[PDB]
Amino acid sequence: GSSEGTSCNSIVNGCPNLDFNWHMDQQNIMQYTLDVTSVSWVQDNTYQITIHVKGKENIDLKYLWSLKIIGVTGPKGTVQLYGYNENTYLIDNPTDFTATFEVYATQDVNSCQVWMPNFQIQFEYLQGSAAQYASSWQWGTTSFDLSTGCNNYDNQGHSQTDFPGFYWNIDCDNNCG
Ligand SMILES: [Mg+2]
Ligand code: NA
Ligand code: NA
Ligand code: NA
Ligand code: NA
Ligand code: NA
Ligand code: NA
Ligand code: NA
Repeated sequence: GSSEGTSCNSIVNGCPNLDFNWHMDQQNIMQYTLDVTSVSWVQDNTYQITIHVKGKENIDLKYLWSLKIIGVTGPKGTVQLYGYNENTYLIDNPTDFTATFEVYATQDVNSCQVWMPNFQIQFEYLQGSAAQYASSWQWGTTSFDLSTGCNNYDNQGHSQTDFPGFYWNIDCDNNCG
């Protein structure tokens, strides 16, 4: 049984034993982590998800120019979180934030579970007026995208993505099976 708005009980990291750090380390990008902390079924194949993203060290908001979720398969392909040009100020810490948005999840794992469609998070530090803080920037690459997924890894257990992929129950039907 399905009811619109139902929360999924069991959000599954689909590849928790991959090394996701290697991909950031190789690019001189500070490590970040991502977890999918909530999933609920809206209707049809649309789910509302909440992510929590944390950076290894704290980076003050003053250093940030823009931050957006990109490559989303969902009602909106781009989710703006911060940006001066975009006049959007929804997060106050680019190294400890949450975001909530909708995805269309359609690629089934099995008869009960469906994959999160993968996406990226685009960070732009030290651009525009934030460039004034270059003298104290200490965290490596300033302009980068971090990607999710379990579908792209090497033969030595390193992901070529930065964050795991996830799956959950179709329609958040928590008693499927
Ligand atoms: Mg997506
Ligand atoms: Na794994
Ligand atoms: Na529906
Ligand atoms: Na729909
Ligand atoms: Na949510
Ligand atoms: Na803000
Ligand atoms: Na099955
Ligand atoms: Na970028």
